[PDB]
Amino acid sequence: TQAEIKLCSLLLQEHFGEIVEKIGVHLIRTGSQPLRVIAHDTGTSLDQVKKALCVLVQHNLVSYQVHKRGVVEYEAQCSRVLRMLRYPRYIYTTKTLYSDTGELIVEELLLNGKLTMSAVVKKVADRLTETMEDGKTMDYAEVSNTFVRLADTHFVQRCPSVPTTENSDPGPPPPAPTLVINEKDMYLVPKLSLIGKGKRRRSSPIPDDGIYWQANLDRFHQHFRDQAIVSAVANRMDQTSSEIVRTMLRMSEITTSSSAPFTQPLSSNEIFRSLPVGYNISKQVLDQYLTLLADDPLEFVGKSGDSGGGMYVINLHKALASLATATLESVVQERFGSRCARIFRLVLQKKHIEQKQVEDFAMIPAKEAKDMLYKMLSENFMSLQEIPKTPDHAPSRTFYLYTVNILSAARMLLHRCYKSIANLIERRQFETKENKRLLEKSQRVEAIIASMQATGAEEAQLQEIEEMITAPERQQLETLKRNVNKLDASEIQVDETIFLLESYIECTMKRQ
Amino acid sequence: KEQFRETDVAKKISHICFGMKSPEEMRQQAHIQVVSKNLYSQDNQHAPLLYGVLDHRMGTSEKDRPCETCGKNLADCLGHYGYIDLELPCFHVGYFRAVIGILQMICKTCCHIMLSQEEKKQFLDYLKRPGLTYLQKRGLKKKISDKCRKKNICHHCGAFNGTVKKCGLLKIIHEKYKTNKKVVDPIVSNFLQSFETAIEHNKEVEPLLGRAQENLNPLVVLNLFKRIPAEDVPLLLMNPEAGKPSDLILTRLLVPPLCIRPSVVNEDDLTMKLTEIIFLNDVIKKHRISGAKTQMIMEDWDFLQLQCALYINSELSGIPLNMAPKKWTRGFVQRLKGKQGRFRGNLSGKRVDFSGRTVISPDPNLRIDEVAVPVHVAKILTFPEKVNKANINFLRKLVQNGPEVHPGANFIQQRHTQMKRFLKYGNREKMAQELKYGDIVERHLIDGDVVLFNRQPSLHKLSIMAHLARVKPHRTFRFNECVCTPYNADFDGDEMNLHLPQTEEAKAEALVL
Amino acid sequence: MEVKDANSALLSNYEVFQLLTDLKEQRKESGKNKHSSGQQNLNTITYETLKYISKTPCRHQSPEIVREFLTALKSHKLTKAEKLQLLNHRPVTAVEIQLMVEESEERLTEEQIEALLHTVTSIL
Amino acid sequence: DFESEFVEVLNQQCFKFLQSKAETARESKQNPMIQRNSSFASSHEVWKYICELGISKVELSMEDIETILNTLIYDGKVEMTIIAAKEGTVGSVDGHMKLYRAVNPIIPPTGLVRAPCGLCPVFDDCHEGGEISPSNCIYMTEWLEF
Amino acid sequence: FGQKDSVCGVSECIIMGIPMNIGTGLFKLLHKADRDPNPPKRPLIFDTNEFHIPLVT
Amino acid sequence: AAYTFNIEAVGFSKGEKLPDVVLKPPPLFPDTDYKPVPLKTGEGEEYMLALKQELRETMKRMPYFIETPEERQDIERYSKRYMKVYKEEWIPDWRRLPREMMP
Amino acid sequence: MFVLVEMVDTVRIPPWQFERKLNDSIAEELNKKLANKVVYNVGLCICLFDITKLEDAYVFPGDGASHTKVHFRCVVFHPFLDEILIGKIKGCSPEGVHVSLGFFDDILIPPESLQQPAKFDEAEQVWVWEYETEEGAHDLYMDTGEEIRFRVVDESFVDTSPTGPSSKEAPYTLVGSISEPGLGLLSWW
Amino acid sequence: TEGRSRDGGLRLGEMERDCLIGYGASMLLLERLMISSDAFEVDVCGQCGLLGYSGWCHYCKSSCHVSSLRIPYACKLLFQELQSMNIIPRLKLSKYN
Ligand code: SF4
Ligand SMILES: [Mg+2]
Ligand SMILES: [Zn+2]
Ligand SMILES: [Zn+2]
Ligand SMILES: [Zn+2]
Repeated sequence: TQAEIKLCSLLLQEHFGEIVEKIGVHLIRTGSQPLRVIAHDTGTSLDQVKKALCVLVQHNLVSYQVHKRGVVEYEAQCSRVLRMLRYPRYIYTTKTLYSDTGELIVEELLLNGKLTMSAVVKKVADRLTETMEDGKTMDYAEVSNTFVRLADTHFVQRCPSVPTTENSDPGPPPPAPTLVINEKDMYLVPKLSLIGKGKRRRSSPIPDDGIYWQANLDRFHQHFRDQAIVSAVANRMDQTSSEIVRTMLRMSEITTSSSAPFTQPLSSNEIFRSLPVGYNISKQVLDQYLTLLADDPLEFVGKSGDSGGGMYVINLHKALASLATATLESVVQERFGSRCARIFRLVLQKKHIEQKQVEDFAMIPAKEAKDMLYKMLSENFMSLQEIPKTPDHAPSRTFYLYTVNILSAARMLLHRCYKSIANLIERRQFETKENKRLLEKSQRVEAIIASMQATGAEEAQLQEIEEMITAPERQQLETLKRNVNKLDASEIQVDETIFLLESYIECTMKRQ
Repeated sequence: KEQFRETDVAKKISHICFGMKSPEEMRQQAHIQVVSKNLYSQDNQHAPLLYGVLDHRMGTSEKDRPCETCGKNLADCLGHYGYIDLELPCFHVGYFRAVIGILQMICKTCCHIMLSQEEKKQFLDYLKRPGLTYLQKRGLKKKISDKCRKKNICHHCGAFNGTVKKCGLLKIIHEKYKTNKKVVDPIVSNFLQSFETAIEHNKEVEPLLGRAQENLNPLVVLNLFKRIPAEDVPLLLMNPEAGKPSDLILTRLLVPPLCIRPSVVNEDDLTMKLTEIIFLNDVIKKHRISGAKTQMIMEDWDFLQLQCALYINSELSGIPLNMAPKKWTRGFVQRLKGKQGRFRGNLSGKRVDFSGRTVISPDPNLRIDEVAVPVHVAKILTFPEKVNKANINFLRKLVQNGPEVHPGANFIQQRHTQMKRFLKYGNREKMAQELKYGDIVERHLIDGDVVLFNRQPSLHKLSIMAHLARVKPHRTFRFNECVCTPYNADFDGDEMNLHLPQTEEAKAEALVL
Repeated sequence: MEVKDANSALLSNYEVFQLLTDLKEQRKESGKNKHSSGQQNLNTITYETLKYISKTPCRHQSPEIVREFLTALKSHKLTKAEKLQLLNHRPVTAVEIQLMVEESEERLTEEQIEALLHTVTSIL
Repeated sequence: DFESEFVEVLNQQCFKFLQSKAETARESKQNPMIQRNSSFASSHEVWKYICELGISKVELSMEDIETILNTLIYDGKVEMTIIAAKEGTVGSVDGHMKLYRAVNPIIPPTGLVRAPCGLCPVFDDCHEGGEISPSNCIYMTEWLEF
Repeated sequence: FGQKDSVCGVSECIIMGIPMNIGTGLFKLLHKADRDPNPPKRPLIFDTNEFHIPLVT
Repeated sequence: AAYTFNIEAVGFSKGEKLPDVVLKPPPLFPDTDYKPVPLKTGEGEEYMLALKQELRETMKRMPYFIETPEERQDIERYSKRYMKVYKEEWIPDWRRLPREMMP
Repeated sequence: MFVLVEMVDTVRIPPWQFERKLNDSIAEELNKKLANKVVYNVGLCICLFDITKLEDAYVFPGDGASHTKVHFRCVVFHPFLDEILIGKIKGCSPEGVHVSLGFFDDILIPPESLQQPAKFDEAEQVWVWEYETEEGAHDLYMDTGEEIRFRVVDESFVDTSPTGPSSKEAPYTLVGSISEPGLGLLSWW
Repeated sequence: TEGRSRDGGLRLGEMERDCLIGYGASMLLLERLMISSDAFEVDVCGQCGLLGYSGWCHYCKSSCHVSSLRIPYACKLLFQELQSMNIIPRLKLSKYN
């Protein structure tokens, strides 16, 4: 995971600073370490180690346990640092499913890490004031009504809570309070009667104290997997079948695990009732749809039942295998061309094959077939087998069977995606560093135009910035801005490949 | 205008942290990329090519042609490296016994190490104590490989991990799909029936599909070793500051400079092996386009691995019979080991000059701290006496006597000039008038120079002492017979070595101690 | 060689003038030996640096001139590097103190700029 | 090989016919099960169509289009469904029938190939300070330009 | 393993060509030059602390 | 010249068409046939591009960003105090944090 | 534009100079070694200022010369960013106006920082500037080099060393601006 | 070289080195086994530990850490034979005093 350590170094250096990313990188790299050896093996002062560990544990980036003799051994989560990259997709999906208030709630959560309900609704009511005008203030109640709608839908959950020390070992305090996660009060919101209005930033005792809220990222990953399978069905069969699949996943939302090989079975009688009322459909056509999606060899659905008429399940691991296989063939198609993607799908479906068989099946000649075979061997997409005749394992006396294994190639593709995003972040930071002088000069001139713009802004000063020598390099500023915008957009859009690969590698594992 | 460069910093060397380079630091070390295969050009000029081996941007190996971006010579140039880009990765024949061990300790699927969290917490804490030596790390690697080889299932991904063992010269096999006489597991049952299209168009697959397992080639173990998390690397007992697990598979290869492989030995064996590695790289790069079979590709790849393995070590055991060398060549190990290698041959005891060897014969008329050096040896052995104020008038006479009369000199060196004017030619009375303070005159060995004196099987520390020499006409070293008891000399044709120290600190330490 | 401090103190050009003047006072009693090109480098850089400084307005100055100059200039809310340039260049008009002082038209009023010109011309 | 310059027109023409039939069946929109049954095209009807087009002088045998349609499937552009031959015009397969329908790919092209890092041929030689560095690449300088 | 080997021992001091610690290498010699440690400093005229109270509040 | 390995064990039973001797090393950046697929745009995909830039400009001003101090600065400038921004300091919940976190 | 730089160094005092007091010999040997050379990250050393601490004089084995570790300070031409200088013009170029500063030679003015009403030559060497009322397009930067006044806005360090196997660009390049009002030649303001 | 017919010169064996250790003659042993056999100046970079040339480390691309260092030629030959084998010796130089 050297690519993961490099990417986590870049993300911590961007979103927290330098003398915190040293601590984060060391905790990712070596592992469980007590507090004094984080100080000694890095070389920084102890107070900076304390501030860095507190700002990491605030955002739920490092965990801590209690061990023998009373030591506190910290430990960073590499996956939680990597999920800092998907924050604009989280803020966009909460703006999609909800209002701007639900956008700003998840924004304040992902930015502060842990907040109470009162603090986050105060900050949302404060920040909605700039979005409004003409005397209308935002109030706490309608923000809280969206906050409880998020808490009901489980996008937002409560942090693991402190134990009651009057009931749990009264006496001397332990070195660490030993937080425990309670399954009960995750989504039980504390009631609030305190209402108020947001300040307009003029520049001229807490009931839910200790109850902190964090964004539940696993629910966002479940919603993203839902949208992935829904768009897969929407691109294969039809829009109505896609809406039926969306309805089945919506009914499968609150009733199953985020990591389960098969979800709850659904009776078609309640699939019919759960559809939004805009569709003119019958029971029999719905039965046809379900039994023709069960006819699919991609098998997104399974029968798994006979009682109650139409009993239907949706598949999770087979659907994620189909999506990961589509990603793995899409990258081969775009890297080598269509005639090589043909060979990749051929070696995929026929599970084992030889060269003459590829040349016969694929309608691709010699010196162009084997060329693409060997290019895909040099990139770890396609494994050999070498069934041996003798135990000498000599190449002269054996048969070589091409083989595509989806798991190792998906891990390889994930390893390439991490290093890809790391390289894009490198290029963005290099361009900003080499043009920071013109950047700060532009900051100066926009601070000049910004000051007294509302009052007494003569038109002559607008020409005096254009008369200034920044105007030959406004071409360079536009080039820098479009380059930074394209690199940030690509840094966003590689995460769609990362999530579809990471879901498959996550679901093929048992953790026993 | 001119950049401040000075290096007379006078640090001494302290300790030598061994390690290994990644393939992408070899690119940062080397100067040229060796891609060509012919040594010298075609014509009569006999000059080497521009991007092959024997390129003189890798230093020089002859007095004629200097190092080709400066104008300074063979005697000063360290030599410089070039790198060969291998087309397909190969195992290193030295690190292969460690590649097997790393593969036996980690999961072959998710690339974590197969241990419980508690045993990792045990061994990582045992790696924290001070005073951890190399004996202790050698024990701890076996104690962790034992608890890794007793597990068959992964505690992290859940997949199965069979035994990994060496199945010959530079091949690694992994038994993932072992069978039993019991109820067949699903994970082996799917793999046994996955051979459908191979069974359809071939007959002999069907008996041989029981012996099929996972073949680990460098294309796969280089892929695996890139995914080992850096938390799990010290449990493989590697210091991650001195090496990485990805570095044990070579995919780029340094070539030694010309001062390590002399072009007139014609060419050294390492130059031939590097030429053959470049040739096999071109052969595979052409057969990836010309559509040769997998038999020819894998055979050539095996050759690429066998040539690198013979490049590093030319005494392998399990060499296949159609691929062995015809002649015996010095690899790097065979120019390290042996009786005439680097260590035992050149580091431990090395030959010295300013020495002599003559038969001894007795002479009691000398004092006990004098040895009588013959004239025909004292005209050859010289001591460099720097000119100063006390002995200018002595060294003018010893320059005027030349190299043939005995109290004379053989050379002369100017102050800030390192060239030695040999003192036979030139009107020597002109060179005797041009002596400045600080010139170095290599005078003959005269009466009173400290010289060392040694009988060859050196039992105790008085087998080598220092006498004050005196020159005498006959051809034997003549010392007093009272000194025969330390040397255990016997005057029956015995020879005793002479050593003349060349530095005033060496004279004084010899004379006092 | 090793640098403990790349920027330890700023220097007026009068200190460097006095340094090269005192270096000239004890030099050239024993000529170069042609044993190294170090004396050639020292002679050229000392000579040419003193020849450049000898056409600057840092000649005819003294220690106590700089003392009273910083004394009279202390009460004007200026930086170190601005007082350095004002000491070195001897400005005589107002167009160049607009250059040597950053945000001249925003910190310094025109009467303060004229008082600054008078303060500079009154001492040097 | 039969010919590599010749299959390049059949692999497009069969896809045009299948996409035309899927277009007509989609614009039918009467009964979606009946629409899906009308989406399946016969293995024999497509042979009768291509041989009626008559681009080659050599006669296009049915067993040859039986493998030409495999290259249509293996490019990920059509499926294949095997049913029993209860009813059939010819019955080229004894007791069974082969059907083909024009499909679309499952997902858009992935986000990895949108960045030029996903298509690099020297990807394993790129590091921060080396020769091939992201701060001085050519593929990004071409990619960031237009 | 990357095990770092010292060159404090005698035999590797003989190999690496550095003078060893036994014998006439246990101590260090100093020259008794006519020297003056901590000589008087040339005065700074411009940059002292008394003339340069900082600008920012 | 002849080799240590037999060429016949590699191939070349005719003994001709040996792979050519390369004069110049290949260039650092080989020309690729293919290009990246152009990016996805839209009214939803563009909002993430602006929100991601808002995250940098916000989190650099938040108190969680531990500033690195300025070091060995050459001169102090009046344009320097335009750069320096004082910021209020957050306080950790000491009940959730262990005891050794206290300064 | 001159700074003190506190440096430490080992000074090899040869043994024929033992008759002379050590402080004078250290100053002589450091002036023979640091003068007129560009130290990589601090600038151009003019001459020694003083010696501030002088440690003990070791004698290393194999050499009779006494080495000693010297704490000293040295004056260095290192003009900080946004600083006004005056200097002569050496010559004009298609890349810009090469400005001499007495002892120091490589101060380049780019065309993008020249004064904006004229930025181009008529395939002539000498760079020009145009004002409408007087001296239209015939004003010029004379190669005799009357004193101009510029403003350094960039400095660059390259580590000029023999790149490649062994055994002329300037290591201290300095780029200024002239485009501000009041700068340029001293004859213009 | 080796023998009398090549005008070769004698051999400080493995036993005369021991006898010179026994006297404590440090500089004589240094002079014999380095200066009168094979003297050679390398330049070792102090940061990366690799060898360089002319006060310039090609690896790091800098001149601010290299040091002059007297070394036998057999030792440099050993170090370059080891770097060719991808066993890297990284010479961490401390200091005098
Ligand atoms: S950094 Fe450059 S060379 Fe490396 S993957 Fe990206 S585009 Fe390719
Ligand atoms: Mg005898
Ligand atoms: Zn060279
Ligand atoms: Zn495990
Ligand atoms: Zn280095």
